[PDB]
Amino acid sequence: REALQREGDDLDGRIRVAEKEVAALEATLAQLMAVNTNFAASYKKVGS
Amino acid sequence: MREIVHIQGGQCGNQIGAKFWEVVSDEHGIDPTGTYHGDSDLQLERINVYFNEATGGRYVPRAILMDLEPGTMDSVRSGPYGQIFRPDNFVFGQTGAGNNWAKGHYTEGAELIDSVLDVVRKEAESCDCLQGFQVCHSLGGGTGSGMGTLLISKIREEYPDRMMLTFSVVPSPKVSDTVVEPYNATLSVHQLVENADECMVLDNEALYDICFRTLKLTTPTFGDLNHLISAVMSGITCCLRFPGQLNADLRKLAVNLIPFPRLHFFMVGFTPLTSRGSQQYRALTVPELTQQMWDAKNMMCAADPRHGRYLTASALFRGRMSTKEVDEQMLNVQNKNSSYFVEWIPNNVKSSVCDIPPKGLKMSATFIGNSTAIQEMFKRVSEQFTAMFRRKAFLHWYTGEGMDEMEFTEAESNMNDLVSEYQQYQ
Amino acid sequence: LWERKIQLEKEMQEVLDDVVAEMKKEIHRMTLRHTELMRLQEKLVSDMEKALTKREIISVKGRATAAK
Amino acid sequence: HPLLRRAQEALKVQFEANRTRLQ
Amino acid sequence: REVISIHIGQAGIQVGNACWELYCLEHGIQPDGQMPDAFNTFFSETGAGKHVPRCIFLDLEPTVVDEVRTGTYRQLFHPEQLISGKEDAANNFARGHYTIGKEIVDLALDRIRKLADNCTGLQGFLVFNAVGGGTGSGLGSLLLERLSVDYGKKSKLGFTVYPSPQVSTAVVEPYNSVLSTHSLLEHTDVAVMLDNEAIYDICRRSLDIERPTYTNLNRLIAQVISSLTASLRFDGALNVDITEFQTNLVPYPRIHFMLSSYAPIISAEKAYHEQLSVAEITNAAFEPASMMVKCDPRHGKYMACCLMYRGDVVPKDVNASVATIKTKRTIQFVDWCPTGFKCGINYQPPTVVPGGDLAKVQRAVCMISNSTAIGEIFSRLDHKFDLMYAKRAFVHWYVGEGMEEGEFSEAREDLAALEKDFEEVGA
Amino acid sequence: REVISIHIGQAGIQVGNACWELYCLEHGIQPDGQMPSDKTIGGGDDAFNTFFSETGAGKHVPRCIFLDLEPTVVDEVRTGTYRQLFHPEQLISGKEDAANNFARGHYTIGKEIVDLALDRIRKLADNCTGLQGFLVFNAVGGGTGSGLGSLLLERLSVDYGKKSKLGFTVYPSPQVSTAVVEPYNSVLSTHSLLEHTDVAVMLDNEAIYDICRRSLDIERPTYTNLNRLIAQVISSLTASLRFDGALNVDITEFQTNLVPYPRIHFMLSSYAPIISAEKAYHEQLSVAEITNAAFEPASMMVKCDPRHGKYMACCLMYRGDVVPKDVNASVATIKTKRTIQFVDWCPTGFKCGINYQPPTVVPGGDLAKVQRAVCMISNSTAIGEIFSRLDHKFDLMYAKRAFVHWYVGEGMEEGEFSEAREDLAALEKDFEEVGA
Ligand SMILES: Nc1nc2c(ncn2[C@@H]2O[C@H](COP(=O)(O)OP(=O)(O)OP(=O)(O)O)[C@@H](O)[C@H]2O)c(=O)[nH]1
Ligand SMILES: Nc1nc2c(ncn2[C@@H]2O[C@H](COP(=O)(O)OP(=O)(O)OP(=O)(O)O)[C@@H](O)[C@H]2O)c(=O)[nH]1
Ligand SMILES: Nc1nc2c(ncn2[C@@H]2O[C@H](COP(=O)(O)OP(=O)(O)O)[C@@H](O)[C@H]2O)c(=O)[nH]1
Ligand SMILES: [Mg+2]
Ligand SMILES: [Mg+2]
Repeated sequence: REALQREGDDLDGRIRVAEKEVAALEATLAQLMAVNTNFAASYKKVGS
Repeated sequence: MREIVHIQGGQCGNQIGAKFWEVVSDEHGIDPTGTYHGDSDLQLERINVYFNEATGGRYVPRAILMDLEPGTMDSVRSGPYGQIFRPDNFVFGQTGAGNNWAKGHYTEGAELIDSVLDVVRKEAESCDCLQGFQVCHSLGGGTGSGMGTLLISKIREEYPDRMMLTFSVVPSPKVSDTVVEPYNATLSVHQLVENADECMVLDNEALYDICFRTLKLTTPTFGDLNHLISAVMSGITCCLRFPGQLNADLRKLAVNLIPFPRLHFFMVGFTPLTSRGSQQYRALTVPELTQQMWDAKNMMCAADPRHGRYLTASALFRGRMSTKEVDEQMLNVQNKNSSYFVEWIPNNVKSSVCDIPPKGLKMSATFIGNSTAIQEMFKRVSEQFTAMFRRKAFLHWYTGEGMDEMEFTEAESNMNDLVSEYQQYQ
Repeated sequence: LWERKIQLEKEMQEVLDDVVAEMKKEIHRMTLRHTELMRLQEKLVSDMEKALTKREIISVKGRATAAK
Repeated sequence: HPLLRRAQEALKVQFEANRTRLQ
Repeated sequence: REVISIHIGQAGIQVGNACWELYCLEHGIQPDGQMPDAFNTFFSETGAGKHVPRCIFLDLEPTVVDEVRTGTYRQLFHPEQLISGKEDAANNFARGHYTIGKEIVDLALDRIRKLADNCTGLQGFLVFNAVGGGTGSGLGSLLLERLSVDYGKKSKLGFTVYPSPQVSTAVVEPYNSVLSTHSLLEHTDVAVMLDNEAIYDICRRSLDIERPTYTNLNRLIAQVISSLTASLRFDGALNVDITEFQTNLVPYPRIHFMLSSYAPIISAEKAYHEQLSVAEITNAAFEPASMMVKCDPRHGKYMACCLMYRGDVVPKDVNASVATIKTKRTIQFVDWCPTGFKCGINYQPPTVVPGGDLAKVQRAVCMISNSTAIGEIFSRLDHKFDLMYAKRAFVHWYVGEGMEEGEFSEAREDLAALEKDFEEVGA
Repeated sequence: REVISIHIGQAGIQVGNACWELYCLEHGIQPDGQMPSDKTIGGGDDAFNTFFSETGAGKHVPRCIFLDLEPTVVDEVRTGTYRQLFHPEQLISGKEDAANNFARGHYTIGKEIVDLALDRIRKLADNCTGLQGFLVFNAVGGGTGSGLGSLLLERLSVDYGKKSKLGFTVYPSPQVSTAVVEPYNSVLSTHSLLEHTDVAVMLDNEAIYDICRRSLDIERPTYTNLNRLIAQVISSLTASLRFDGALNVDITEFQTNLVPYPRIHFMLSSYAPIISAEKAYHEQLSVAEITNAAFEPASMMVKCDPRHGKYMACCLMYRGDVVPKDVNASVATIKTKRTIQFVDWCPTGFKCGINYQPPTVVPGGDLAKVQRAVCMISNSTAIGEIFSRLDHKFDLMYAKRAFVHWYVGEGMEEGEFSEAREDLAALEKDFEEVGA
């Protein structure tokens, strides 16, 4: 009854690292779209 | 070059696949021992899509049988053409799911599925250029539903850019074989909606109606149903093998049919179907093929298309024809039935031709329609699933095996918000 | 004496035997949440391939602009 | 993270090829 | 793929006596165990050319088992699987359960263990007893608990000869049956009841037998069990196994009591003339006149039914007959079961058993249903138990054996709760 | 590689009479010292080397010394069905009885017969070419078996010394007993047996009665029934030298892999399957269940529960056509089995000897013709309980000086009584210190 609670605590920790993974994915994606749109705008503007 | 591995899940899937292989072996010209005994060389020009070469010309099929009881394996081996199969891939357990989606998605697949993924990996990197996967199964059972859907999820997670063709015998409750068909079917479609990429819907009610009316059969067995299903099963993949005046790859069909990502359930049909006493008294022309092909009492589904709308249709002809004639017939149909076909997709029908017919027939054709009628076929199952779910019947056999009620409620919600888009686009 | 032994046994076996059901429900629900973790990983994979395609397309676009 | 590096390495390769052509 | 058969008390032992002589000739194995792999579910190959059944016969009184030891199948069974006590349970639940049971139930368990060790792919157990007497009730309610606490996860198909309302040989059945049905409710998984009066009426009507002894009855139940296990022994176009059956039928954990039926239960003179086919054999099975428990299917809504077709039956006429029976308004299915049929088929015809009036037929249907009609069964047996227990009659034997006066009350309340459950799920 | 046999006492000579019949049946020797003229040979001309020796013309004679004082059973053998087989001189019969008296067996009468049996032993050894060891068969609960047996053991240790000795000795049961003064003889012979016999194998009358009652289905067994399966056990032990064994163990493997300390040599014995004709062909004899029945506590020739102790080491001799994969899997199952527990200092403790000869059948017997059989000899630590219980029986008798005058009327003092007592005490201490 308490060993299953120990597994629950392990899954609590895994939920926390999942939250950190969510934060990292969000940061990477947001930076990706921002840099990409600015770079594409630059190369659609300069050659005109 | 282009490639399709075959996987046969469960009892019904195994039987359908076995008949399918006994059909393709004939269409390619091999004896059941495995060697080549045919007439032309265009048979063996491109058999690398389904076959593998052994030392001695013994051609084996790129197939993986799978189940949980050894009985179906033994039956398949006992039947003719059971020798061509490679003995290595006959993966099976011993307990059997026993029509228990829990025992096909959480208990027996907990262990047998690592082995089945090992076999499918062996087969996948045995070839050079995989094009897609093929699975034969039935969502109404227990070892073809959970096991098949978890296999589909594994393959989707592994190979992201190799699409799957799944041939699903959807349980139509005019044929009754088990009581928990709507527990299994909705919970399988829950993942089939999002994971697989094409699903050909089949059903025993429409198959029986065909064998009663069109074939003029008195006592048909399951062999006749499987032989009929093999027609579409081996006609969808004929442009891969034989040369055509207008090719149609599997992704050609995917793009030409699937308008939106969430709508990949198609209704199939085969033409010409004829009884032994009327084959002499009918002729065979392309207009006859078209009118028999589009007749609603010929589709192998419990969804009359007059109740629905053809979002995108596709025709696959085999044999020497005239492409102007084919296009004229399709535009005639799309101008005549000018209410069913959707308005914001001009020329909803895509045709294609191939230069080799099925063995014996001078001409033939296969029909694939993405009609929106199937929302009735899926509501007909969702309401039955809810009918049992309301009073909590037959549910502890799943709950006691780790599966909460959240899964059932989410499955019902997804089945609801699929027919939602069907109605929205109807 | 035999009566006292029987009473002791029935009490000790009535106390022998449901919160573990709800705790294991939490365990399985969090297993679902970590299937969602795998979903997050595959979303990362999709964003990675999208980044690759965007870089390729923009590089070819810059080459085309220099050509024009 | 390392997964970003695989995309960054491809970008580096394409820029290096461009620079060599320009050289 | 294995199920092991345990027979308790005279009724169970004799039912197995008919059942095994049926199986031996159905498989082709002579009485003394030799052919002149389908037997693997029941017979195990031992030595060379010798087969032994996976069964144990058990009783307290020795002469009933001595009948088997001295009959014609004396070579067949393992000479130890024929257990014998020393003194009869005397139709006393307390005596069979507590006093005598301890010395022999441990031996029974230690033999079941080695039977299971000899087996590899066990599906489970099939047990035979009658809840009217004392032996098959007390020993059954102890052995079933022992197996449910040792193996636990196995399925124990209990084919119980439930006592009939009017016809009743014993006199303490209203006590013995409730004492058994306390345990039988929550230790087995599927309990197929049978009623002597109902099977008497079936024999009287279909087989025109006006002096139906126990032998013909026993042959009939043997045929039912053979039809149940044929799907595992042999192959068919549409098959069914123990897990199949037992998770398809049982809706809730505490509702599992089958109603059994068979067709064509027809003698030779009528079987040579009257024609037979699926579309009328199925309706014939559903008719109340041919249901094996003295119950009224009309009063109770059907919850879930299972059909099994031995002999040459294509899977389409079964579909047609299911349609043509679900279209009849006389029988009402439960509201929440949109589909309530599980059909299974085989490729072997029933084997005519020499020494009986049963026909040699092309095809046969065995029906096992689960329906709320059985509520009146429990209600009426509990009523007559109340009749006997109002004045504390016959309680002195059990009290002297050791059972107090309060466990009768707790078991009676358990039966009342069972009846309440059936009423609630009927609603 | 011959092995010689010594049978001392009425029990020993009866066991020999019921065991040399098994040997002469296994090697196809007619019960008059010859082979049948027709070729009815299982194979080989030296499978009988270990027990017999051809003399000019097919006249084999066993390598047996049947030594006993009181001549009522020796001459029973002399006039029995084995007359032209036994050597007329090997059968040594004295003059008078030993009468449960270690004193009369070891000092008074023994001294004038040990030097008479010793010369025959010497002649047999000199005739032998590759002598392997001694197999002693005796009863500690009597006079000749205990007294004369211990004297012969001591006077063979003083002479040959290096050679191995396997002593099959019977003890009294905890409850079932025949002789009244048996504890005295048991302890006195145990002291001598401790430091002389290399490997001691133990037998018990009730421990064979109850096996013959629960397995062979005999409610009235007897000595002529016990001795047959005792012969079976010794044949299972000795078959490795005789017949071609794929994984065979000579006599020295017992001492090499089953005697971790020289003091510790006391071993339980088991033999499977003990089955008769009625249930033989109904049961299936497989290396899993025969081994499991071997290691169950209900099939041991020594009445003692192995649960109270820890199996120090074990040897399993397999006869018949057995493939080593199944025995390896079986010993794996045993290592995974819970009830029996090992001392943690022995990680590998299963010797698995295998031969290619199926067990034999004697006409008029109880056991039937079977494919394979197993003999399990285990050096456990439950035998300290046996010794302690025998000692607790001995203490009550010795406290009141009962029966002591009969002993002390001969050369026996009380000093050796006390020293045997303290020797058993030291054995108890050793076994318990082995402990965990
Ligand atoms: N089908 C069938 N039922 C039987 C047979 N013999 C007895 N019964 C039923 O068993 C019920 C009561 O059980 P008993 O007759 O006491 O048999 P038992 O339970 O084994 O009791 P014991 O005599 O102690 O062994 C009766 O009501 C009968 O209906 C039989 O041979 N065949
Ligand atoms: N199992 C078995 N035990 C025997 C047999 N004969 C004697 N015994 C045992 O021998 C014990 C007593 O020893 P004795 O038989 O008298 O042998 P002994 O040492 O020669 O004694 P004496 O004849 O007086 O010289 C008894 O307790 C029996 O248990 C036999 O044939 N089989
Ligand atoms: N085509 C075809 N369909 C079959 C065959 N056998 C059964 N079926 C269909 O399969 C459906 C049920 O699938 P099922 O076998 O119970 O799935 P499983 O229990 O998980 O293996 C039924 O509705 C049958 O109509 C067959 O041999 N051929
Ligand atoms: Mg009885
Ligand atoms: Mg003597």
